[PDB]
Amino acid sequence: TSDDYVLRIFAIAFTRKQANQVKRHSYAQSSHIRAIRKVISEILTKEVQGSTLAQLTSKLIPEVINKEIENATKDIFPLQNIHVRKVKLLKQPKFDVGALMALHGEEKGKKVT
Amino acid sequence: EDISAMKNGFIVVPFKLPDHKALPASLHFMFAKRHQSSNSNESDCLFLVNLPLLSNIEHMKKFVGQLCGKYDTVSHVEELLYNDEFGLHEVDLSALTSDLMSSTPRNTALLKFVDAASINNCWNALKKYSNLHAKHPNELFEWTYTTPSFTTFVNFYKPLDIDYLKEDIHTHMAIFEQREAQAQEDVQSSIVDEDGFTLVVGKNTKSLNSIRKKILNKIDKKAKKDFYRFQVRERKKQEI
Amino acid sequence: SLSAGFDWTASIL
Amino acid sequence: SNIFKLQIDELLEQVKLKQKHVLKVEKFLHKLYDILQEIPDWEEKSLAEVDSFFKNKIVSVPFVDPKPIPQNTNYKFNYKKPDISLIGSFALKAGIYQPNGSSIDTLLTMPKELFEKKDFLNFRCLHKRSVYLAYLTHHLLILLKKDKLDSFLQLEYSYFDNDPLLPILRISCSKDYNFYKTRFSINLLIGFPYKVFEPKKLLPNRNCIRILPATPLYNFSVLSSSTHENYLKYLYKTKKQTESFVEATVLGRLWLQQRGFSSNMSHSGSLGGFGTFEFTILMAALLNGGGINSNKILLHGFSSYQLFKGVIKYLATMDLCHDGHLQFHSNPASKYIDEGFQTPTLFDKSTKVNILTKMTVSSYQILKEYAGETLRMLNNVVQDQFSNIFLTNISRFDNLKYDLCYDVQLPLGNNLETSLAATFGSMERVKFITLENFLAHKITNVARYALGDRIKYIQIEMVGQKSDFPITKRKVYSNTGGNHFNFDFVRVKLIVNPSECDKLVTKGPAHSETMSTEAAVFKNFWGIKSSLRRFKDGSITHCCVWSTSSSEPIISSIVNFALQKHVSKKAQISNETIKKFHNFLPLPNLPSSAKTSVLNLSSFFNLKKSFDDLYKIIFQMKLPLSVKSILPVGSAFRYTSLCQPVPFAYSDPDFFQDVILEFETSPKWPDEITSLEKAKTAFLLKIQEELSANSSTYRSFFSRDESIPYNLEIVTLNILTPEGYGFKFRVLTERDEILYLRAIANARNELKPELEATFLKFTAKYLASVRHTRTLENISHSYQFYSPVVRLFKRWLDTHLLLGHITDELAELIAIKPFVDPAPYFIPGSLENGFLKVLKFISQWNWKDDPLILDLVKPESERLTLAQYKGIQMNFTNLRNSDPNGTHLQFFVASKNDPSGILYSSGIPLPIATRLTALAKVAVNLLQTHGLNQQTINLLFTPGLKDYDFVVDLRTPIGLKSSCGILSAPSNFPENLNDLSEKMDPTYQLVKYLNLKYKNSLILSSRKYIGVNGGEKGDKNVITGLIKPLFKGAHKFRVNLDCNVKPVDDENVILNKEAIFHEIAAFGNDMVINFET
Ligand SMILES: Nc1ncnc2c1ncn2[C@@H]1O[C@H](COP(=O)(O)OP(=O)(O)OP(=O)(O)O)[C@@H](O)[C@H]1O
Ligand SMILES: [Mg+2]
Repeated sequence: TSDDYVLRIFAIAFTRKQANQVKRHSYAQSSHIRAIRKVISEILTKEVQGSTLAQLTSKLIPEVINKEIENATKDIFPLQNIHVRKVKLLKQPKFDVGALMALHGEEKGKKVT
Repeated sequence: EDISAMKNGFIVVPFKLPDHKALPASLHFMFAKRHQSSNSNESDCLFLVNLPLLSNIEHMKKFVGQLCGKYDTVSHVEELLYNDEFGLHEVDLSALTSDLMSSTPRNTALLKFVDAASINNCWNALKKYSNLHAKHPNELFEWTYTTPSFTTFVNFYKPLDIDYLKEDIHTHMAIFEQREAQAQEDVQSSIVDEDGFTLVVGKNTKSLNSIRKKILNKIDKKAKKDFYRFQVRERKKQEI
Repeated sequence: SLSAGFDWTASIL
Repeated sequence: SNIFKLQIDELLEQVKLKQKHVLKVEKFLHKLYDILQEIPDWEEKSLAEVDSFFKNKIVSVPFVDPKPIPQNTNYKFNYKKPDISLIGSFALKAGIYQPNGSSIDTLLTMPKELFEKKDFLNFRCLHKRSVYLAYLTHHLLILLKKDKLDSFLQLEYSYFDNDPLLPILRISCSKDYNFYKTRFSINLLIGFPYKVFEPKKLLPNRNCIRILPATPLYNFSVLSSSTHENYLKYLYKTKKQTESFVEATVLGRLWLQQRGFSSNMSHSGSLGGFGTFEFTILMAALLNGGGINSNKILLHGFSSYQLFKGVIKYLATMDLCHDGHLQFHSNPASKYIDEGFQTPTLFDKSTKVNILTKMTVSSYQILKEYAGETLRMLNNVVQDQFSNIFLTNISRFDNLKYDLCYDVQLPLGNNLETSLAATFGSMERVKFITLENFLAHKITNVARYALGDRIKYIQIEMVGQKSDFPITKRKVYSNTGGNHFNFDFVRVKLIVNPSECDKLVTKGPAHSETMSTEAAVFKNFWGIKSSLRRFKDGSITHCCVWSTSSSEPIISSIVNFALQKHVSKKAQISNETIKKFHNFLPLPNLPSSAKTSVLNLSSFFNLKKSFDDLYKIIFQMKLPLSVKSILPVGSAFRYTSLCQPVPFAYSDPDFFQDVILEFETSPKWPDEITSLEKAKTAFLLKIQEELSANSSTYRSFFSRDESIPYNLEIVTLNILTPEGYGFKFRVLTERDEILYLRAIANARNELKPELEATFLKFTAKYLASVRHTRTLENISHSYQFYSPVVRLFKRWLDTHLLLGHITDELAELIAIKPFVDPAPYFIPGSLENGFLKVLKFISQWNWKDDPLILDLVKPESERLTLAQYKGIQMNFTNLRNSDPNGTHLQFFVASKNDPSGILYSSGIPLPIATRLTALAKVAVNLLQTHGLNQQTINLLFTPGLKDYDFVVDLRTPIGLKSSCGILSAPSNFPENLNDLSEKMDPTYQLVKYLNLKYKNSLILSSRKYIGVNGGEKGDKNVITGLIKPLFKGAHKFRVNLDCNVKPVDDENVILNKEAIFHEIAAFGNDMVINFET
């Protein structure tokens, strides 16, 4: 991320048959899979690099990334059940208490007597 | 003050400035010349230089009307072309980006008249008006400077009327789909030349204008070094 | 006051 | 490395002393040595006889305090010919040319027969030294008259290294033997023969003043005085062995000078204690070992660069004060011991001399930071650091070098108060020979303990301390001192810790059944201010609680209370300079505004919380296209708004924050620009429609945007949150970018430069704007003081009528340079320190020839690499090749987000850019001439207005300070949103429109923020103008003239100066009041 949070994302997609498709199966040729995989990797890298970790999580909740993948790969081959399957946090920067408090939106004690 | 005309032919047309408290006989001078052009829309026009700030047509309607009374001339001003006081309309961004919906100096404007009988009447009026400054500066006309248009410009932080905006977006769009729809039909309608050549149009193309721009925007690897007898002789020559 | 003559030739640099 | 090496050679020859002066001085002191030999011998005399001998003489014996009294001075005095020698840098031939001048150290050894074995007790040896020096000055004076050299020689006493126990005679030449042009001064050092006193008796732990406490300072002075030629012999050997010794030595000397380091004493208060000698000795100790395994850290084959790097690396990493100390043998490999003496120690077993006794603990810590800081620049490969390391002086201003400065006026200052002087006592005289030594430590220990973690480094300076006195006097005479204390007043300089500088409560030792030693001292130190308190986690600890203020930091309160309680109840502590800067920041009209610290961003977070509420509402709505993301890009989202957000304060220019709303990619977007913008507006209408119905508590209205030239169809939706905040929404579409590029390609060749400018503004608002707010927000949390200094800097620009042309983003990028690139200084830790550093940078920034490029990264990735760094450099050279004079572009600000460098600095008129630097140069010059004081700050923030050709005065109908959220106030939005304009300042828009019409002739400026810089009521604003030199004079009448002019001849016209006022006046209507031309 832009916060120096190294993370690993996993995406999963499936092929679907068209409305008028008659063939039992909807397999995709290996060329289409490689093209789709190339498109997915580009989008996942672009979104993460151009965003913070807090912003990235804000993207995951509405699942806008899945909709972005669907439009990009629409011309290649129709797809269904596109999801960001998993997110791993490999490395973290030096801890910053100031940034953490800002994300969560100091206190004097009580005299003991 | 004795100056009436610049020898290049621009007639000086003085005006009296308004009286404002912060400014306790200051004059602003316009320079005018008859404009000649074969273009119809530019015909019957009067070239004007050093216009007052934010000079719309209504102002010139006042000035000509004031001139008409004092010289009993019949002059009617049609429209004031090419008034770009801040340079906002120097370039038409709509024209550059597409042909649909847009088929298309500074501190100066063209003042068009209704007819040739009116413009020459004003020009005869303007020369006499120029003579006044040398003799009787008191009677020089005053630039009112305030009009309903001027109030709208002054009120910068005015919310737009939502009712007006909705209608404008509706009419502007509805024209647009009609223009795109017509364009897409023309390209994908089997265009054939007068002499039997069918134009090639790719699927998803929407405008013939786009085709023309795409055109404007846009053996050695198969050669063998050693295939012929003369080639190997050449290789043999350089080998020794 | 903090006054500096206006330079148009970038002579200050 | 080759570039660095050639730079080193260029520096060395520049500072190389001219060889002619060496012969000139060598001609003189060579003759001087003859005069000294001429001085006759002398007989045994007690104090009674020598007093009578010197009773009538112009010379006076400079006896060291306490002066020898008849009872204790039973020992007699004698003089004999000295064993003359030359020492110092000149002996090693390592000196450089110094404009202020250098010193030639001449040593006179007192013959051993003059001493006794136990003369190092009770200042016996020092008093013998004093008369030996006084006798020399007497006979030298008459011989100087005899040879007729007295005409151009001035003689005066002084202290060696500001050591009160070691007075010395200084010979200087005023304007054949006249060496004034050489810029040298001969110093006569009267040392002792080697090994006269058993050095074991003189160890730092031992004592030599009977009263038992150790006497490190007194032991050092006698022992070091007995070891001078031995160290010269030590350094001479090392110079022969390694060929690059002298080159390394001058590099250290140059580095030390720039940081304000000297060999002079530090216990008195001045920063120093490492000079060239200590740098030279330490390098020698490293050349024969240095590692824990006694392995050599420096090799004789190392070059100048390598030798300098090792010593800097040695200082930066290994600790010599608290845990660990380095021992070596001058006469045996140097080994680093892990044990420490709790003081800077570089022990010499051969001589039993600690070379760092003159060093205080506080000053040692500062060097370790400086050595460590440079080691980072030295390892830096992307950027050259030669100039920062060696060719930049950071000691010129204490404010730039130190975050906070408190000057403490001690009471009764022709002697210190009896209670204060009584605190000195006999015991601390043994430990600390002079009161200035004692008081400097007393301030440091109480101040250090009181502030604790709130500060990193502390320095105590005795202002106005002298080290030279005339021959007729015995001791230094200070005007305030009266021979009692050699200082006027003491100043406390601090390097605060932004993370914990503003903690409300000072945590202390935890509660226990039996009060521990740490708990006891904490309670005793703070007295009534001490208290035992409990917290939410359940811990019971001794802590004292303070109160935050918006005018001063907490540290000001602590030092005042701490110093007064322990030092003297009559002490006067005052730092008004920081107070003025704090007040200049606008004070928000929020609850408890005065008690908020300037580091508190609670107001900004409240705006974000309100945005989050609207943020949820927008997504859950149903639209033809799903919302890709909502990205806030307003000023307040990056903690840069000049005045903090205030609910319902809609008069502030920064009230309506921009937010970029982006939809999912679709192929149905219009292909024509005006249709695309109206398509975006159609989406905004539905957002307003559903928002109005479902959430009626939100109010909304539509406003037009014209910032992008020629794109007149932009419409932005303004949402008035119920919390009391306003947000401006604009739609970003992927087709939008390529449409602009299409315009540039289809544009005619002469218009292409114009269209790219339109694209440049669009990317600055939509594309680059998102990146800038993202990076600046995240970075700001590490740089706590960045938000106040940038706001105050923007306040400074507005007073001088510059923000009208300087886009905001350029202002942040200039103001962040002291933080991301703090070298050679430290990261700013105070509002006063940070702001002045910004002015210093602009003053010395030659934007014609030097680009500004920043690594927007948190403190030590996204750091610029060598390839990227060179790429931006190549961009600047390409631009300057086309624009050498810099007319089109002035400031080249680039970074990862903006590698082009012209994104945020295009369109600034040249007079404005020069004016910015011109003001900065005057500001630094003003500070140099007059020190930082209340008058100087006011002159800094007061605008001249006299340079401008004509000045126009405007007043608003109603005071806008209350509605701007500024506390010297609306609580709801107007029912009819047309009423909002009634409480707005339109003069900013007038200037923008006036600039467009009179771009060719005039440059008009105004104050963007009227509530802050518009007087008490915030209703007064001023429009200032500049006539270009061309149209200032008469011009021939042409159609392309493009200016309002008045004829003088048939083809001569002049700028119609009076009419333009009528034009400017009538825009104001009631606003304009008075004109000045
Ligand atoms: N910290 C010290 N410990 C021991 N001896 C010292 C110390 N500082 C100075 N001396 C002695 O004093 C002599 C002169 O000291 P001084 O500081 O003038 O040397 P320098 O580095 O040659 O000076 P300069 O910067 O004037 O060229 C040194 O040769 C050494 O004999
Ligand atoms: Mg010296």
